[PDB]
Amino acid sequence: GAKTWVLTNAEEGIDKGNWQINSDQLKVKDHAFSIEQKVLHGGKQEGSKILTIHSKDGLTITLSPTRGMNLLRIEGFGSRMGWDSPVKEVVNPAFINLESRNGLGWLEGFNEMMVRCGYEWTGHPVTADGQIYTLHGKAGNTPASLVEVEVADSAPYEIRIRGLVKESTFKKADLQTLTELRYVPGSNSFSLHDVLTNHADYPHDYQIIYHSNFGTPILEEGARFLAPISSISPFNDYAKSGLKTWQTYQGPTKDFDEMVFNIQPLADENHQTLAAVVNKAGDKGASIQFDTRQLPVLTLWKNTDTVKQGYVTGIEPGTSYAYPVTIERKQKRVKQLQPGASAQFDLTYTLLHDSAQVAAVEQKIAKIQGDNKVAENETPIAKE
Amino acid sequence: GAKTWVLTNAEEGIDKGNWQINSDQLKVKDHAFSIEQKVLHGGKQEGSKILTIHSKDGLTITLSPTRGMNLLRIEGFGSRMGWDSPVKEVVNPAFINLESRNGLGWLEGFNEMMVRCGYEWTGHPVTADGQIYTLHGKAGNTPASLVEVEVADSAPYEIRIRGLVKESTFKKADLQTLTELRYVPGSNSFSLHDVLTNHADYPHDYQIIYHSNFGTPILEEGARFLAPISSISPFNDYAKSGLKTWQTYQGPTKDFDEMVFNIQPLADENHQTLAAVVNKAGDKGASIQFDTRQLPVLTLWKNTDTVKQGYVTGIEPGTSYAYPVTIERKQKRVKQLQPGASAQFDLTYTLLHDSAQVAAVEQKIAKIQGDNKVAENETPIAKE
Amino acid sequence: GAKTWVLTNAEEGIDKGNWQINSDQLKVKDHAFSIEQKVLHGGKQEGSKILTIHSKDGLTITLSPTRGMNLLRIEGFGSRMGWDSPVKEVVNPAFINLESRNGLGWLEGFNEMMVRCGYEWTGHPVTADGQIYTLHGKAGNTPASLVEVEVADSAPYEIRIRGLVKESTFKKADLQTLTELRYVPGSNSFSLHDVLTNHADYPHDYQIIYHSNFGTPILEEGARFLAPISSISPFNDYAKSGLKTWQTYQGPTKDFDEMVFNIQPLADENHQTLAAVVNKAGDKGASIQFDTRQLPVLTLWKNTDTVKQGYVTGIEPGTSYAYPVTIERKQKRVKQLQPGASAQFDLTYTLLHDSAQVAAVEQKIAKIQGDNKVAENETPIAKE
Ligand SMILES: [Cl-]
Ligand SMILES: [Cl-]
Ligand SMILES: [Cl-]
Ligand SMILES: [Cl-]
Ligand SMILES: [Cl-]
Ligand SMILES: [Cl-]
Ligand SMILES: [Cl-]
Repeated sequence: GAKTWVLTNAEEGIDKGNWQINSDQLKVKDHAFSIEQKVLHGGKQEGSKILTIHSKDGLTITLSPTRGMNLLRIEGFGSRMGWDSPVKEVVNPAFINLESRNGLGWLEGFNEMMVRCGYEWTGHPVTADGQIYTLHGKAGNTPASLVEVEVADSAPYEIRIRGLVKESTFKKADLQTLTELRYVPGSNSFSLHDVLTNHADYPHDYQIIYHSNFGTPILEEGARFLAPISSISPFNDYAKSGLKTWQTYQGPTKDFDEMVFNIQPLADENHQTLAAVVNKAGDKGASIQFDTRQLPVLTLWKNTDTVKQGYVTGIEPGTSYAYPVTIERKQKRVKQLQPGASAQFDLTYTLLHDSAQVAAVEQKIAKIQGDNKVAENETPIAKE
Repeated sequence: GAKTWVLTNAEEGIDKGNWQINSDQLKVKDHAFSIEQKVLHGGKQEGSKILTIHSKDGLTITLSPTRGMNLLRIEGFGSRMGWDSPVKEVVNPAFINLESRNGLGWLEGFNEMMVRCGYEWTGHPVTADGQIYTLHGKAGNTPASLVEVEVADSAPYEIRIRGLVKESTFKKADLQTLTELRYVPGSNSFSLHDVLTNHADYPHDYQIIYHSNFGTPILEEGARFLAPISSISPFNDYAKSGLKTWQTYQGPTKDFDEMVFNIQPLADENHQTLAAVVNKAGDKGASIQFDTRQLPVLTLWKNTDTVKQGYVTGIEPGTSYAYPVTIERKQKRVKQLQPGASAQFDLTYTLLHDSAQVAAVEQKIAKIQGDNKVAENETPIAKE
Repeated sequence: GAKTWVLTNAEEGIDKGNWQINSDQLKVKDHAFSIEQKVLHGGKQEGSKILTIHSKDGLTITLSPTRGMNLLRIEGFGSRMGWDSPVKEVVNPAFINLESRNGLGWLEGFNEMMVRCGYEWTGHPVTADGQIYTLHGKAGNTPASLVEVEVADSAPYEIRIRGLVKESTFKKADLQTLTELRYVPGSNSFSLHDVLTNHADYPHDYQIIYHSNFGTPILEEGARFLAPISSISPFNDYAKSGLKTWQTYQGPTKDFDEMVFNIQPLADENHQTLAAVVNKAGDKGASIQFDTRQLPVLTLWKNTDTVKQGYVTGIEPGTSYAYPVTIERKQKRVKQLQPGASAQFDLTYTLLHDSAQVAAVEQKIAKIQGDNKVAENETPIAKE
């Protein structure tokens, strides 16, 4: 079957803190691994936890239960999924005021490979309904209430890490997400299987962007963005000049800031699509597979500014674009979950570590693109 | 005589954390009990403390020193005082931003049987001056600075639990409340004897509502609210339809939200009054005794919505109604405390667990009411 | 040689918590001392740290690594640098919302002898752009990321305490200050040698006020403020009446609140200046040496209100006056720090404990003032 360890359970008032298991204790001499929770200290990181899967000749996956089960970084195969933010600390949400800087205090903690920007709302901040809707919602700055590590009894010893992140407020909402990361030791991919449940007796809105962020050694001058798309448009007027070269990345560029593109992806016959970033040579990359019934739109964030400012790209499948909640409501992208109902989010991330792997991804994308022409539309779909 | 244990003393920088005493080890020979402080973990409850008096044959009383000595739950005699909020965690105030949601962040922590909504201000939020007065003030989200447990050395072994909750701000205020709960082991009642003191050299405003909340098994369709009153009026236009049936509760009702009523209570010759919620059969209930010189007004919060949304009633004696501080100042209910002066708050809460007990409460209330007519006034006293 | 202890290093995820060293363990000859870090508990002080140098027959210096290495108090020679705020706790910044009270939340934590009011911004609050610039910035409410204690192994055994306080925000800033206090056992002075560094690739504004605060036994009726100045002016209309007796303090006075004065100091042949507060008899005082190229302006805060409200004076060298950032920008005092560049802050604090030490400071100040006339300007330089 499987062994489960409950690391954190708020209903029983318990948290194991520092903890580790390893493949020697389970008596398995195949692809060695360990799973470890560490309580961090110093600065604004005081009391933050990280949980890591260390796989011999596979991926090392670091996530933070304190920060909504956000993925900090993925390393392996001479590469990584991650970037180098000026924010070096794993910031305890107790030291972040999301309302500060007119709804941009979230920037004080942003350094992750994957942040769930949701679920009660998402996107750029706005003052509306008499309140501040803060940048990218609350999931990424909510400590998990339940954290469980499961390891399969039988080969290939799949690891599942679940974390329940709650957005429970009297008179407002009771949205809770059971996040799950799955990883087979030695594999070059992992998957997320997240389930958002509306525990209230009333329907409630939700939004989510799987904000996935990649820097060197995949991002570089001449790196490319690959996706099957029916249309692409600039987020704002500043991005218009980058529309023609949407598929190619510049090297680290002073005064660039960012250019964002809103994409309507194409999917295969079973609603699966794939997006990727690959290096100039075409021998390193990262791909994200997602289901367009769950996540119908895609944001491309090209943050090719200096290495210290942040040299990174975001491939961001979502229910929404990053416009503020007022625009996402007006344009009918905000979703609704019936009382007691659940929404699933299935994503597969692959660290592409040779030319053949990049070629296969590029071939699949071409097959989905087929003879459909990419419509490059210069007019932004909204103005904030 | 009595023995005192000092669980928390910020002046000496100490906090015992996990701690317990019990009647066995104390060689107490009559009603068995234990008193336990527990440090909680998980989710937004990380570091939060609860302090519980466990009784074999009496009341089990849980309070939270992290959350201003608010009373979380009272259980005994086949019943309870409390309710089931969507907020299941004992939220550490470090994870609440009271200014968020336009001064409604307090909703993210609300699950208690008794919240002190005060003392520097209280009531619904409003932006006045250039500042946000947040929902129900700060006492309830302030960790106690001094916590002591006292047990009398001989029968009946009265237990007292004291907690100093400070609202100290340079240039603004130095209001401090020494909260105190008293419980005789085996009893069906407990009392509060709080003392607010103005430690500043200037008079300062204060407001307080003892926001006392009762759900199932007391609250149900056909449950009744009992009180001796001179007048009652709806809080807003929406409550006008419920005024004629103010004394009777509906079952859990979808789309109800809440109806609030503002009451001017009658008192006996010693300025004591009594209010209660009783079930339909009249064999379970809870009564609150309060002093109308200390708490001159009463708010009835009828939140008979769905069980998941909140099926609960508040019996809320206060110096103020729940309108914002702007309305409470305008209508002259904001009290002032002179330099060095103190204000006392004496309340007795009784868990009524048979017909005779409910009948006795109903008879005392009928005696205080006497021949005074209840004025049901249709016009709200203020508009927010 | 020298011995170093790393008490806190966020990069490695470590913090020593409770820790001590003493001069018996280090085999020191003629002067006994200890350095101790203590983790505090209770109220809003839970988890806050203090770090103290105890020197027998010298100064006892207490600072807080949790609160940006702010100096809490200095004690020795029958006197002290410090004051008695109504805020008695060492408030963990997790429990302060700087945006509360319209940007005055900082007031809930203010009790320190020296607060670094900076560095991203400083001064009184203002809502500009779209954003709240909160009172006196963020350094004083930021836990240190790296904390090091260094002690020289031979006479006179100088102690150095370094604390890295970061203001790192994606897309906004990456200002980091390596604070440093130096102290020689047995001495009546200590020094600060801080270094602010812009770790970003873009120039950034900065401001700093070294908010140094003194009460009894130095401050009293007829206490004097000494400084070599070219001009002094009041902060606002209310401070006009105190302009002529700027050098003289009143006793604790009801309804005074405060009077603030904006000074232009003179300096010596190496750009050094000296400001001091001395008692009426002139046998106790405190002086601050600073570099006028580093901190070109000086603020005198006379808060001679009651002992309970706050009987304190601030000698406040800085790059800016306490006006909001809008005024400081407009009147051209906001400094710019270039990419990779550093700014230094060298200050010497001396606890004056006899008539001749006060004599010397007043005569050293005498030499600096010379034949230059003090221009008392009745017009405030700005209106907030
Ligand atoms: Cl377990
Ligand atoms: Cl539109
Ligand atoms: Cl290859
Ligand atoms: Cl004790
Ligand atoms: Cl209305
Ligand atoms: Cl009965
Ligand atoms: Cl800015």
